[PDB]
Amino acid sequence: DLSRPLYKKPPADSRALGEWGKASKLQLNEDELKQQEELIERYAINIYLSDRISLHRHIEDKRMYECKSQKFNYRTLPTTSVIIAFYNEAWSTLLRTIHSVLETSPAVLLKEIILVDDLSDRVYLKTQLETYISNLDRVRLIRTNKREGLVRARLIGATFATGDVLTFLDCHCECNSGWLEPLLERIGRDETAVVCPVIDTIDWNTFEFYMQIGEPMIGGFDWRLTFQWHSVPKQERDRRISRIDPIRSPTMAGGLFAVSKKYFQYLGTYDTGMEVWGGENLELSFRVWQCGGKLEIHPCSHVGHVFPKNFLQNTARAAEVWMDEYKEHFYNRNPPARKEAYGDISERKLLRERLRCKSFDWYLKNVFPNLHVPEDRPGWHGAIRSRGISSECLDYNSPDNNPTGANLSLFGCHGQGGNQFFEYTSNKEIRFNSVTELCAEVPEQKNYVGMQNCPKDGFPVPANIIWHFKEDGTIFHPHSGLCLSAYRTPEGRPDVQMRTCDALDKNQIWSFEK
Ligand SMILES: CC(=O)N[C@@H]1[C@@H](O)[C@@H](O)[C@@H](CO)O[C@H]1O
Repeated sequence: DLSRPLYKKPPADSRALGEWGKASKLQLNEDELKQQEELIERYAINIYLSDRISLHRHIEDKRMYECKSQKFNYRTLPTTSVIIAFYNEAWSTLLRTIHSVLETSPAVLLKEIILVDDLSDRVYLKTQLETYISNLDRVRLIRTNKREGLVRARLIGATFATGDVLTFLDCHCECNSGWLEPLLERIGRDETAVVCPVIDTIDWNTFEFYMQIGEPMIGGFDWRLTFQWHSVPKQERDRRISRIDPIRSPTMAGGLFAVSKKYFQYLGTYDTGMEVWGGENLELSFRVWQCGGKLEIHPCSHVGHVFPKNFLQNTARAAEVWMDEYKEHFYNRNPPARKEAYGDISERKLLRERLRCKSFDWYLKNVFPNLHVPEDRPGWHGAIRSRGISSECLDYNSPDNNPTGANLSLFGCHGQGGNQFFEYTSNKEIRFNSVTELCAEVPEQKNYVGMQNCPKDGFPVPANIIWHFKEDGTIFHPHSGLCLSAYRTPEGRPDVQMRTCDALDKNQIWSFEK
């Protein structure tokens, strides 16, 4: 059986703590509780509990039925080097990862596990780790000489790897059965496919493995370039022939992926000119697809990750290198990004040219067509200042939940976008869209302004979200027949309201500023 792993799991034991990835809870006396809380304070993971769960536990496989009946040609699949970087990882989580890879991966395909110690200071990660891994076939340790960060530690590890395919996992993962074959099968069919497992959550407190059932969500972004999940679009459902086929993802949705080593090297690996840590996968995503490259999530490959209990320079760098004439939509909506030192991108431009990468316009149309791209027409986006109360700007401040909870109001003009950033559209909508596509609306028969999700591209614009910015500075709402007016509450607070129109009233006069 060429599916055989290098080491076999012991028989499953349903009496054993956390077997099958089920939740674990211990009965602890009061000293034991103190010990458990101490380790959570130090590790942000329930290490007390991890230490009592088998390093070799089974995870119950709940994948789509078609996944479990797939056949593979083990003689023709590519080999992989598994790369795991760590910094001060607890013993039991670090080792459960290693044993999990060793026990769930076909021996014929697992060339090596390369552990990268990114300048750990835990004493057990010096001598003791090397002694433990000296007993484990194909497991090697590489050590950095300085604190490199996840990406650069990974690069150092990849440099030592000689497998056909690099598979970057992390230091507190547990692999589902059959996780590897679907990645390697696909890359064996298309060497430019960067293929990601579905990343399931392992509970840091209970160690329950929560498997995503059926169709995963996939990766993209909003116009602040913050990562956002979205559902598989109709175009992608229709392109794919089976529901267990790989799914195209506009951006990477986690840190776990398999890529042909030669192909990763050809693309330039990660962007080394990044100085700050974090957010590096946006730049990588754009580069793979524009330089093409496919980025996929594979529904039959599941890896669990213990999620424990900024990087704007990197995000801006991705925009400067890749986004061409669309970067300004980002800067308009995340103004602090304009102030960030994204670094010298001369070498990156040359790499893009050498690789003959396609445009960001191409990316948007072909990779992320649904997504809405703002216009930000000159003179029609920014802050909207009141003529009547000259210190005040239109301002929408909703709770973090309930993005459409509040009413449009006034607040001191600060020039920083966000709650004061708007876009007047060619479809005559006033969009409040630094975060999501929200459209200013007057509900039927009312005289206040709220927000609601904008219509999808190409679909009817409701009558009650149409605004006419008159030549005279009036913001007229033709459906209500009223005009937007500044006023003060009886208590003195500036506010807005819909009033009968009067172009001689300076409280109904407004202007865009940027
Ligand atoms: C830049 C920005 O969004 N600032 C918002 C402001 O516009 C206003 O909504 C206020 C309400 O408390 O919060 C702010 O600091």
